[PDB]
Amino acid sequence: AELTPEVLTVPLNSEGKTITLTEKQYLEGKRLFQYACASCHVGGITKTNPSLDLRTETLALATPPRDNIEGLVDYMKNPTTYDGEQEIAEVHPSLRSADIFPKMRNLTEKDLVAIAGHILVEPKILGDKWGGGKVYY
Amino acid sequence: ANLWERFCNWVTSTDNRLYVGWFGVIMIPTLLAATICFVIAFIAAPPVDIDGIREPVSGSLLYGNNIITGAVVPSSNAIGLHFYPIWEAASLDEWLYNGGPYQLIIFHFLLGASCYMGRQWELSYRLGMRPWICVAYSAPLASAFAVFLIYPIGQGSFSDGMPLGISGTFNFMIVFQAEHNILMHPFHQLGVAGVFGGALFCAMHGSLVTSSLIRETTETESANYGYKFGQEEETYNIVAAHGYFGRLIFQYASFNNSRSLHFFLAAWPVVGVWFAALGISTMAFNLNGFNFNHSVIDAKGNVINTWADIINRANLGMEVMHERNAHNFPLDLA
Amino acid sequence: TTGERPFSDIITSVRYWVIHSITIPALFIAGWLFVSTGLAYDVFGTPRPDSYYAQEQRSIPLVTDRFEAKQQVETFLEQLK
Amino acid sequence: METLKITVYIVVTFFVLLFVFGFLSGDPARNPKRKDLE
Amino acid sequence: ATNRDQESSGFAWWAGNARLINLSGKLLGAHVAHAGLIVFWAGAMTLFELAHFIPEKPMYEQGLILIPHIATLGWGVGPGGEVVDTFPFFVVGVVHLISSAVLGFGGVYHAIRGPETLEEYSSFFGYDWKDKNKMTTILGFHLIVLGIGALLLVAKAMFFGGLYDTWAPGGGDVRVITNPTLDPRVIFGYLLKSPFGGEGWIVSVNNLEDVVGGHIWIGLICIAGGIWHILTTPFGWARRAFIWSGEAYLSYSLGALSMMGFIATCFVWFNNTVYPSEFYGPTGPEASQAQAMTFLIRDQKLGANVGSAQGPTGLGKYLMRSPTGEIIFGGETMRFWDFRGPWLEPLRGPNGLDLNKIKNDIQPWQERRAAEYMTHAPLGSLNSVGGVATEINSVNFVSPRSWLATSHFVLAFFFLVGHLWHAGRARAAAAGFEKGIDRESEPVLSMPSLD
Amino acid sequence: ERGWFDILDDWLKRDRFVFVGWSGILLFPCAYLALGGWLTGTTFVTSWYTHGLASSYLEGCNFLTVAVSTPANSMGHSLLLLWGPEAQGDFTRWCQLGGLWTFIALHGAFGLIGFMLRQFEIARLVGVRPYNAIAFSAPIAVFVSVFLIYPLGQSSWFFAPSFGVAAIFRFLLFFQGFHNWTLNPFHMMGVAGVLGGALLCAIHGATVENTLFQDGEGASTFRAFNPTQAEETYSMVTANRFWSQIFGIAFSNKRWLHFFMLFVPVTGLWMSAIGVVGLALNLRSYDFISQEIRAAEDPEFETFYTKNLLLNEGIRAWMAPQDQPHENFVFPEEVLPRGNAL
Ligand code: CLA
Ligand code: CLA
Ligand code: CLA
Ligand code: CLA
Ligand code: CLA
Ligand SMILES: CC1=C(/C=C/C(C)=C/C=C/C(C)=C/C=C/C=C(C)/C=C/C=C(C)/C=C/C2=C(C)CCCC2(C)C)C(C)(C)CCC1
Ligand SMILES: CC1=C(/C=C/C(C)=C/C=C/C(C)=C/C=C/C=C(C)/C=C/C=C(C)/C=C/C2=C(C)CCCC2(C)C)C(C)(C)CCC1
Ligand SMILES: CC1=C(/C=C/C(C)=C/C=C/C(C)=C/C=C/C=C(C)/C=C/C=C(C)/C=C/C2=C(C)CCCC2(C)C)C(C)(C)CCC1
Ligand SMILES: CCCCCCCCCCCCO[C@@H]1O[C@H](CO)[C@@H](O[C@H]2O[C@H](CO)[C@@H](O)[C@H](O)[C@H]2O)[C@H](O)[C@H]1O
Ligand SMILES: [Ca+2]
Ligand SMILES: [Cl-]
Ligand SMILES: [Cl-]
Ligand SMILES: [Fe+2]
Repeated sequence: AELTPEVLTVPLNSEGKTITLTEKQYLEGKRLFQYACASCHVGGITKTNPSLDLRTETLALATPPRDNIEGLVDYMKNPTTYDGEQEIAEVHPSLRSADIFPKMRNLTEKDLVAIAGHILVEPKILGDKWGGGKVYY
Repeated sequence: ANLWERFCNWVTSTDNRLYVGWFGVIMIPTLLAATICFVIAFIAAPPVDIDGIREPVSGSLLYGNNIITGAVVPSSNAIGLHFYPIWEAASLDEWLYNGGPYQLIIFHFLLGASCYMGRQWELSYRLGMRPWICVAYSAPLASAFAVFLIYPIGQGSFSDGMPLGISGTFNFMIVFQAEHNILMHPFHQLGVAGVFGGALFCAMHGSLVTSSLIRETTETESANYGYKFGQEEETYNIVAAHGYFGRLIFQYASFNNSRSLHFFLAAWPVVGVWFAALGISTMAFNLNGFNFNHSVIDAKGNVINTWADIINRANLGMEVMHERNAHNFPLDLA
Repeated sequence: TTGERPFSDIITSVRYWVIHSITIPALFIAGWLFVSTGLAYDVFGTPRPDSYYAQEQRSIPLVTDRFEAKQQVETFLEQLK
Repeated sequence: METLKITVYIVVTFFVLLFVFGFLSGDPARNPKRKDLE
Repeated sequence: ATNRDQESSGFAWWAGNARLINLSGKLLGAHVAHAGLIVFWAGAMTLFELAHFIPEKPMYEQGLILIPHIATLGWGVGPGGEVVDTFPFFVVGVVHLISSAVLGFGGVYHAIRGPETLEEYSSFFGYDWKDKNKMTTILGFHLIVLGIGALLLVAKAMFFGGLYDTWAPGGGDVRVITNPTLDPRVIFGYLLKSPFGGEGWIVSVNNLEDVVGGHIWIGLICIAGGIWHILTTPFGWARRAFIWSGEAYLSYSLGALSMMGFIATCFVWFNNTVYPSEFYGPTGPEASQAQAMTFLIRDQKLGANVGSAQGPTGLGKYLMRSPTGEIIFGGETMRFWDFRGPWLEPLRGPNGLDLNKIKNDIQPWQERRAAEYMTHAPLGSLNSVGGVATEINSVNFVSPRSWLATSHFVLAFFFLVGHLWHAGRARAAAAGFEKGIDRESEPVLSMPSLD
Repeated sequence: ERGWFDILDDWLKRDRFVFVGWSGILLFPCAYLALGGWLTGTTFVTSWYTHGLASSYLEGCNFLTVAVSTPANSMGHSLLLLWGPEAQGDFTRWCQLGGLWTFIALHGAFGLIGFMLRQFEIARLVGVRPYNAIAFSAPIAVFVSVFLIYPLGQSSWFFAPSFGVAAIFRFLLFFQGFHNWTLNPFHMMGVAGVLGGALLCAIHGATVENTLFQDGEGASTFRAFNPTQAEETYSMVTANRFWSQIFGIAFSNKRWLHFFMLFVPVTGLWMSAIGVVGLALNLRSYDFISQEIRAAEDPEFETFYTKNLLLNEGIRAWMAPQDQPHENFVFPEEVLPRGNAL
């Protein structure tokens, strides 16, 4: 088994376009996710609200859909509740709230794509371990 | 010689069957208080709400325990690290429900055993001895402070102190493994080397000295009658013992100097138990054992399990089952 | 003493070091190349990082028979494509 | 309880004072060899 | 080679520094050279921390223990503890580093070049351990030095920028202390508080007015006592209670250091005032409280009435009563209800946590702070995997509070052992039997039998 | 007669830097191969095909996590000879099948025999009583009971301890969850022997060092001892009085003291070995029936004994699928025992 281009091809948007990440992007995504997100999202769960995880099936059913690069990049700029009804930048790290979440201050557009790619690729690797919690450790 | 001088001469007298001494003045009342309360509570104490959830655990013999399952139960999680003497309860019945006796026993015990260490220093000074036997005893004593005082302070509750009982000890050890992975901590590992090594060198030194006893008796008598209490001459041949042990390994792996041999016998288990006590004492502040969970990963990113991951599976079972009604929120942070 | 030359004698002699300044690095390098050429993998049958699984499989290739264990492993090794 | 508390408070102070005055009562001199340690 | 071998000195090489006991010149050098090492580590470690420091991560995510000390004094930081200027950190490091060369120079000079004994060189700098007068005078000079040191903290607090105040209205800020607490009822009242839960002895100090005022008292006390000890010589009752030897004085200091190390361990573990959580991360109690706050907030937003939610045990799922009736967070954190922190106190009323404030007055900055502290609980492994012992690798984190508490418990413990070792030996040496029992004068043989 | 046997006897018993002896013919190859196999295996050999585990430096494990793991459960109790019907002479398959474990365990067993024969052989040549060899029976009883009898009672070698640091930790935890081994009074006696042995070690060494006679003028008291001196180097009389007054009782016989030091840890290890012989058969001290009968009928009755069984039940359900892969345990989330929230 190895990290092939097929593994690294992920949905770019909802219209069905894909994009293929380099191994560099994927690994950068992993480092940046550890930097800015893993304190709450380690392993694809959410420590401060375990009802919502980062599984692709969960992200597909969010509003708007978050199971693609554009959806996830938008979420890191302007996060919303699962139904899209409320904007939660004041309580969730984002570019819009980089003044109160200072670790977001040094994230570029290219960084957001890499973090997004890591979130979409990881379940293809780990399966149920991703978003599964302690039961699958 | 006035009365105070007479009293001081009796307290510090080297002719008492048991030495009293100034540490003894604190030791004797505190150890008696702890002993009497422990014995009574072990037999007759009613069940105690250890975890503060109105779920009393039965520790005493009269309430359904045997010698193996019985305990004095730690005081309530609702109390935390608050001081709970008898006179802070509205009744003895309240005090007992909330595990008052545990606090009374361990605080009196820890004072008594600390003065026991001082008393070891004090009698050596009265007898003209060298003073460091009490330093050897600091290793078991530090260990008792670790599980009765230090670990409660770091976790914020005497309800996480070690229970005063046999099966309660095993509970403490299993929950400790789930919450700190102590088996993977190098200070517990040095503690194991300390006590395995101590037991090894104990049998070793015993076997070597016994193997080289000078013939002084016939086959029908115990060889122990060949040594006479107070005799000037050594009772075994240390040159013979070294000649044997040095050939068992090689010559320079053997002690020929009794003084340095016996220093080694002191130092190894004492140093190792110091580290064991420092393990409990530093895991009291959640600096836990080595965590290698999912450390080995294949080329794609699959987790390749190791024995460390199997240990983690067992730790999870302990974690999810312990104190099964006491947690409402997803992380067990103390 | 049992007759052999003392160890402090030997390891402070120039000739000891003339010999062992060669033979010690030489063995060290032989151990390096045993790994770096990949030979250790094939001697002991240890998987390389890309050889624990097939690309899609997540099952362990566990030996389940006593007397065909050798064929089970050879079969598992073919199935790596 | 109040009587208990004063009783314990008194007993503890009694024993602690013995300890302190005891070790203040020329203790270095209470050894079998040299008895002049000032 | 004066006293530099075992035959001449009586001490083996592994006890070699005991050869210095009566060589005040070389003993001076060893002390100055060691002070150089301490100052060296302070400067060097600060520079290392600065080089590895990212302003926009929290300090406590970066393995920092010395920059947090500098920041608490008011340097480099602004509102909320945000780093505004790393140049103070640079200065502190460089100056300590430079100074260590001066101390190292003097240490190496006195240790191998200068006079081995000072007594023949100078009657002021020379000393006899047995000279009770000279010993309390050297003691006096250093009590005055120590007291100036405490007044310097006050001068910083009152005249040179102030201190970082985690309790400052607004979210925490540097604040000049203008009315330090001087009332000795308050200052020495801390000394008489119980050390048990809900009291916390001196670890419980929770405002900078008390911190600053306590150092004013300590400053005067030390300065006053140092003059007293220069001008006086030990009284008879003191002369008869102590051993008067170099090893004895060492053993008294070792006992004192052990006690301080244990106190310091508890200070960094429980106190979030002089160890602000902005810089050190939340305390253990703090993070546990913060988890209950987080889930009360989550569930109340989903529609739960948290005041009447009965949990599985029958105790409130979110809220309950402390043993004296105060309203407190439920679950296992019931043990931590003595916690106080600036993000939690606005929900507190006379009877504890106030249900009407919980329903109506929780601000988003509190939700953020509780979620931050709950996810930076001081739990982690020795290889710095953050989280519970069963957590998977991903987060590289061990709290500064755990590093500081464990290190100083270990050090305090070994200094208690050192006290016992050296105090026992000092007693035996003064009495004359530290080398063993005299065969022809064995005390036990002149004593009646026990039976 | 001075035939070849006596000539060989002479050479084997030469007083050299490392004594050889007849016992050395067995001891040295078997001890060397057992060690070399452990080092070989923990450096180069996997446990993928037997356990589903990486276990060597070559795979990225560290000193704490490397092991020579037991063979797969399907091998039963096979000797796993290299030339046997499983490996069929193939060195690589042999390693992948767990052959190194039987290799180490078997050569280790015969090496231990060799080491004990060496204690007898050297004691006979030097003229001492063989109490050192008698004391070594306890390590042999432990090794034989844990590494050979225990798995021979079970389904296969798989459940013997694997030769590694963390692997042994897993063995400790497996014995708590499945065997309730802390409850076993034979283990308890072993614990007393080991801890009491360490106690005796510290207290004897400390007592000697603190009742020394002043036999020299230096502050390092080590120098003031001569191996051929006739006098005791410390005062048994003062040692006796101190302990009588501190603790109530004391040793007065020095021969008894040192025999007791042999006796305590040796007897403890023998007792623990008997307990493990029972666990070979699952003959556990798992339960107190009276507790279970009361607890079944009275849901308000709780002791530390019932609390610990809940922990064991967690250990079993949560570690078993990964720890026993040949069983193919599929436990859905809904069946896993869990308390509230965790
Ligand atoms: C903080 C650590 C420390 C310090 C400050 C000292 C200091 C001292 N030791 Mg001790 N010692 C120590 C730890 C220390 N020791 C340890 C860990 C051991 C166990 C091995 C010993 C064992 C020991 C023994 C057995 C003896 C001493 C002795 C001494 C004294 C004389 C040394 C001498 O003459 O050597 C001369 C050495 C040299 C000439 C070689 C170089 C030494 C210099 C100072 C090194 C400086 C390097 C540094 C980078 C220079 C910076 C200069 C720059 C700032 C310009 C001196 C005061 C002796 C003594 O007590 O005499 C009365 C003695 O006999 N020590
Ligand atoms: C400021 C505190 C202080 C001072 C000034 C002294 C001074 C002295 N001690 Mg004391 N001691 C202390 C603290 C102190 N000690 C503590 C805290 C303990 C408890 C462990 C002791 C226990 C002790 C014993 C048991 C003895 C002394 C002795 C002495 C005398 C000789 C020391 C010597 O030359 O060592 C030489 C230094 C060494 C041999 C170095 C030891 C190396 C340590 C063990 C390594 C520690 C590891 C390190 C922290 C981390 C690893 C580093 C590595 C990875 C590179 C000297 C008067 C001797 C004596 O009685 O003389 C009267 C003696 O026998 N001390
Ligand atoms: C007050 C003491 C203290 C404390 C609390 C810390 C804490 C920290 N250090 Mg610092 N540091 C210290 C002293 C301290 N250090 C000293 C003396 C040095 C010079 C060696 C350093 C140089 C240093 C560097 C270069 C780095 C740190 C880093 C760190 C962080 C990670 C630590 C880690 O991963 O350890 C790993 C754990 C261990 C190494 C365990 C050590 C076990 C010891 C050897 C046991 C010894 C016990 C006792 C002393 C011996 C007793 C013997 C007995 C016989 C008496 C942590 C905040 C890292 C960081 O994050 O910087 C931002 C980092 O890169 N430190
Ligand atoms: C506190 C440690 C200490 C102590 C007790 C001494 C004591 C002594 N030194 Mg040493 N020395 C030290 C540190 C110390 N020195 C340091 C750090 C250095 C490197 C700079 C030296 C380098 C040195 C040399 C080269 C010589 C001495 C000499 C002497 C002797 C004569 C001193 C004198 O009368 O000067 C008169 C007093 C003064 C000039 C007052 C100086 C005031 C200072 C410089 C200003 C700052 C002081 C203030 C407290 C700053 C605080 C810094 C601190 C917080 C780090 C005396 C025994 C002489 C000697 O041994 O003769 C044989 C000698 O030749 N010393
Ligand atoms: C480095 C600090 C220091 C040291 C080592 C000394 C050392 C000494 N002082 Mg000095 N002193 C100091 C600072 C110091 N002093 C300061 C700052 C002042 C001004 C406040 C004084 C004012 C002073 C006076 C008036 C006298 C001394 C005296 C002495 C000598 C007798 C010590 C003694 O018997 O204590 C033993 C302590 C006691 C007997 C009281 C304690 C009572 C018991 C032990 C309970 C306390 C323990 C408890 C756990 C503490 C917890 C905290 C507490 C607040 C509750 C000794 C040489 C005596 C002397 O000979 O003068 C020439 C003396 O008469 N000192
Ligand atoms: C006596 C003795 C001893 C000891 C010694 C010692 C302890 C010493 C110390 C010493 C010291 C303590 C020294 C110090 C020094 C220092 C220095 C020399 C420094 C320098 C610095 C610098 C040069 C800086 C630089 C810089 C800057 C300025 C900027 C930033 C960056 C940098 C860093 C680059 C011993 C043990 C050996 C033994 C013998 C005797
Ligand atoms: C700064 C500060 C403060 C204050 C503080 C203070 C004010 C302190 C004081 C302190 C003190 C004031 C202390 C004291 C101590 C003492 C001690 C520690 C003692 C000891 C003693 C001893 C040890 C003795 C012994 C003995 C005996 C008993 C018998 C006889 C003999 C002898 C001598 C041995 C506060 C908290 C406000 C706040 C924060 C800051
Ligand atoms: C198995 C087998 C065999 C054998 C082989 C051998 C015999 C081998 C050997 C091998 C060897 C013989 C190896 C060795 C190795 C070693 C090592 C690898 C080491 C390392 C070390 C280290 C790493 C160290 C460390 C340390 C310590 C421990 C302590 C002190 C400090 C230090 C850190 C230094 C044969 C062919 C017969 C057959 C087939 C099977
Ligand atoms: C909270 C603790 C408060 C402690 C207060 C300490 C204040 C110190 C003031 C000095 C008090 C010391 O008072 C001490 O008492 C006894 C009498 O009772 C004296 O009498 C002593 O004399 C010699 C001293 O070598 C002894 O042999 C004798 O047994 C004893 O009677 C001590 O010589 C005296 O020093
Ligand atoms: Ca003076
Ligand atoms: Cl439990
Ligand atoms: Cl909870
Ligand atoms: Fe002995």
